Amino acid sequence: MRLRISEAVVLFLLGAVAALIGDHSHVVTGTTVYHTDAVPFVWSSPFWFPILVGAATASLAELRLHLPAPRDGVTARQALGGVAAVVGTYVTTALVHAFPVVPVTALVCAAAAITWCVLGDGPGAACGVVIAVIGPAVEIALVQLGVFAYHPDSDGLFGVAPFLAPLYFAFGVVAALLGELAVARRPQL
Amino acid sequence: MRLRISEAVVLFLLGAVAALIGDHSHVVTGTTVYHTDAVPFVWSSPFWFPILVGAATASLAELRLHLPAPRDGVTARQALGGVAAVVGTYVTTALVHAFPVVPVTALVCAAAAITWCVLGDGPGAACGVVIAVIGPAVEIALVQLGVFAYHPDSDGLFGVAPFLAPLYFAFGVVAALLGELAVARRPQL
Amino acid sequence: MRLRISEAVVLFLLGAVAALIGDHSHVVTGTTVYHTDAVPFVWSSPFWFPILVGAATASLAELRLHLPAPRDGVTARQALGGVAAVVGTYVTTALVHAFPVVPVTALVCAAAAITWCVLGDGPGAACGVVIAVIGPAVEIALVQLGVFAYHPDSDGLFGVAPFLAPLYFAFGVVAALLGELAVARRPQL
Ligand SMILES: CCCCCCCCCCCCCC(=O)O[C@@H](CO)COC(=O)CCCCCCCCCCCCBr
Ligand SMILES: CCCCCCCCCCCCCC(=O)O[C@@H](CO)COC(=O)CCCCCCCCCCCCBr
Ligand SMILES: CCCCCCCCCCCCCC(=O)O[C@@H](CO)COC(=O)CCCCCCCCCCCCBr
Ligand SMILES: CCCCCCCCO[C@@H]1O[C@H](CO)[C@@H](O)[C@H](O)[C@H]1O
Ligand SMILES: CCCCCCCCO[C@@H]1O[C@H](CO)[C@@H](O)[C@H](O)[C@H]1O
Ligand SMILES: CCCCCCCCO[C@@H]1O[C@H](CO)[C@@H](O)[C@H](O)[C@H]1O
Ligand SMILES: CCCCCCCCCC
Ligand SMILES: CCCCCCCCCC
Ligand SMILES: CCCCCCCCCC
Ligand SMILES: CCCCCCCCCC
Ligand SMILES: CCCCCCCCCC
Ligand SMILES: CCCCCCCCCC
Ligand SMILES: CCCCCCCCCC
Ligand SMILES: CCCCCCCCCC
Ligand SMILES: CCCCCCCCCC
Ligand SMILES: CCCCCCCCCC
Ligand SMILES: CCCCCCCCCC
Ligand SMILES: CCCCCCCCCC
Ligand SMILES: CCCCCCCCCC
Ligand SMILES: CCCCCCCCCC
Ligand SMILES: CCCCCCCCCC
Repeated sequence: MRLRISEAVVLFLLGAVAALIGDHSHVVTGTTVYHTDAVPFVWSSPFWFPILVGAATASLAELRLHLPAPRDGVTARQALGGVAAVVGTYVTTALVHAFPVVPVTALVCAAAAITWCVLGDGPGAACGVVIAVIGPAVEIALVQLGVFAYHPDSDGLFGVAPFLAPLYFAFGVVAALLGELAVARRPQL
Repeated sequence: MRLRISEAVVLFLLGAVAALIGDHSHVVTGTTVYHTDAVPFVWSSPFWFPILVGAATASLAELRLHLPAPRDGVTARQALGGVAAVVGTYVTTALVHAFPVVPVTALVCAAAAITWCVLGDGPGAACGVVIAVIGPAVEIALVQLGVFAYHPDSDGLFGVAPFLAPLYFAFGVVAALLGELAVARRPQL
Repeated sequence: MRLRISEAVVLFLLGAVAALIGDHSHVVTGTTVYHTDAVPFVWSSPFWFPILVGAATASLAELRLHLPAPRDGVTARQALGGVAAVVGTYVTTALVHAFPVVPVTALVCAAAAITWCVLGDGPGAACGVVIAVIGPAVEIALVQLGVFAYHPDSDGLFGVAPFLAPLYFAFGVVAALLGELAVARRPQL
């Protein structure tokens, strides 16, 4: 792998912590409800939820490093900005989930687009597309399995929120950037 | 004209589509209600609404190209970012229209200002001023004519929402940028 | 002092006006209620509130100029952008104050972080930390004294809103930038 172990671990933990904050926001606003109770929870989430997102974070960062021309100019400042953007957008979906689907989804698309405009490149966008498909698909399957459910005003995409698509896209863009940063910030001559 | 026909057509369509999304958001949140019913509607809007905004988009882009020193460094990335900002702000007004007028209007002014800070120049700002006057004036006239109405908590500017002023301003700034892009993206040596 | 008197006065007034807008937003949304009535009010605020914030604005700008390496490239465009960001974030706290504390506080942290990412440096961040401690501490004392109170869904930090911490932080970052601008914009050869 191109990531060092320690790097993948930090990325995993960063993904996990951000996921717990965002998922807690969804639960406490009634954006989503879990139905699973036999599993251990971490905060408001089943233990495997932060593992999945943390794994996805390190995985997408790794993936970027196998795509052409990882950018060596990427900075901690840019990375902090992208994480903030993704977290900000995530918690915003909790706050507006009960509003009509068009302005809500459009708002999140706007945030995702601006995030890419400021920070993303072609391969970054590609990583975003990959998770923008896989993320919602996994959630649809879990909802279909009765593991959790979305609020009725927030379930238009086969039982899950349409905002998940631009939300995951922005996530993929930033995770890619994070992988670029992991290399770029290594000690230099 | 400085725009090519094909360019003006794309700008017109971009304006029209964004307008339909934003106007639908206003209707479905109860920000506005139409009273006209004898005209054909496109989605939630009278057919002439997207024509007006699309026309205004191409027109403002054209106008910029007659103002001093159109910037040749303008990119698709910048343009996508500005459109996202304008659409994001537009749908946000639908979401917050029922809140008190001061924080709502201030929020939209903030978005408009930041949009200009990131993307606009002097002539861009001038295009913004032009539509920030004309836009709301046209709406005031239409409301006065009983064509549509704003929500009572959102009609303080002679029957229309005070947020229309910074919203149109941001629109004018980005449309100007779009005209700069139309020239800048032409095939080069 | 490094600031000229006229500069400190403009900064003071800018701070005062922005504070009045933000504080009015808090009062009118029920984010906060004043209990003091024997003092003259300016708009929705006791007269000393805008004095305190204006004083804090000029003071933090001054403070930055005693910290290492004030940036001479700082522009009016950057400064307008930062003020807009701080005001936008301020009024947003009024709009979302009744929502659950985690997504609300996280949203404001995100705005503060992005603001620093775009505009701040090390000493700027330090100014932010200084007021992110002092601001909320002063408010806690005033609330303890019964001078005003926060909404029950917005008082988790010893009686004041946890969002005050990232809000003041962003304020400190931008005020620092404003002090840099005051020097940088002086007439040049
Ligand atoms: C090969 C590595 C493992 C691959 C696994 C790829 C799939 C990962 C994602 C889909 C999974 C999560 C399914 C899920 O349970 O989420 C649901 C449960 O109800 C949580 O409910 C929700 O409403 C929240 C949707 C989560 C949105 C995730 C966005 C990621 C942002 C956090 C990272 C920020 C750091 Br750049
Ligand atoms: C010479 C070219 C023709 C000039 C025409 C100039 C005037 C254009 C604008 C004012 C017109 C629209 C009047 C109108 O009907 O709007 C109302 C109807 O109730 C729609 O109601 C609303 O609450 C929405 C206000 C519309 C805000 C428009 C912002 C433009 C953003 C979309 C473009 C984004 C791409 Br950069
Ligand atoms: C040495 C110079 C004087 C130092 C004084 C330092 C302390 C300043 C700040 C803490 C003071 C204000 C205490 C206060 O009364 O505020 C309360 C009263 O209830 C107002 O209530 C609220 O809910 C609003 C909290 C105010 C948030 C202030 C953020 C500043 C943004 C405005 C400036 C933007 C320009 Br960069
Ligand atoms: C992208 C966010 C991850 C950044 C932190 C990764 C931590 C592991 O990264 C390690 O950091 C060490 C200390 O700087 C360096 O000496 C190593 O070269 C580097 O591999
Ligand atoms: C600003 C958004 C408009 C961009 C798309 C304009 C489409 C018409 O633009 C045309 O694009 C062609 C294909 O690239 C070029 O060959 C032409 O030079 C150009 O006029
Ligand atoms: C950071 C916001 C403050 C900017 C305005 C400060 C006004 C006082 O600033 C003064 O401006 C004069 C006119 O430009 C200059 O001639 C002086 O050199 C300058 O001190
Ligand atoms: C070059 C400075 C970049 C700052 C990052 C800001 C992130 C914004 C994401 C929406
Ligand atoms: C720029 C905004 C485009 C996204 C709007 C899509 C609406 C989703 C309908 C389900
Ligand atoms: C290569 C250019 C990719 C741009 C994608 C940004 C759009 C995201 C919207 C959800
Ligand atoms: C400031 C260092 C350059 C690295 C670029 C990363 C994001 C830019 C997107 C155009
Ligand atoms: C960009 C979001 C995509 C939304 C698609 C909705 C599909 C609905 C099928 C029932
Ligand atoms: C140089 C990169 C510019 C990115 C555009 C972002 C648009 C933000 C508008 C508020
Ligand atoms: C920077 C914010 C300035 C705009 C606030 C104006 C309030 C409108 C009152 C009708
Ligand atoms: C020439 C400078 C113009 C700056 C204008 C930006 C402010 C818009 C606020 C609604
Ligand atoms: C990156 C290409 C330069 C074009 C500038 C357009 C917006 C900048 C506003 C200062
Ligand atoms: C920036 C928004 C301007 C608002 C003006 C309000 C005028 C009210 C007249 C009845
Ligand atoms: C170099 C152009 C900087 C534009 C300032 C934007 C401010 C955003 C603060 C969140
Ligand atoms: C990036 C977001 C981190 C901030 C969340 C903190 C929550 C506050 C709980 C009182
Ligand atoms: C020296 C780097 C400082 C970065 C601080 C930005 C984080 C603010 C979050 C509330
Ligand atoms: C464009 C002039 C340079 C001044 C920099 C101020 C903010 C930058 C933060 C990295
Ligand atoms: C970043 C915000 C900090 C919040 C701290 C909450 C402390 C609660 C003590 C009762």
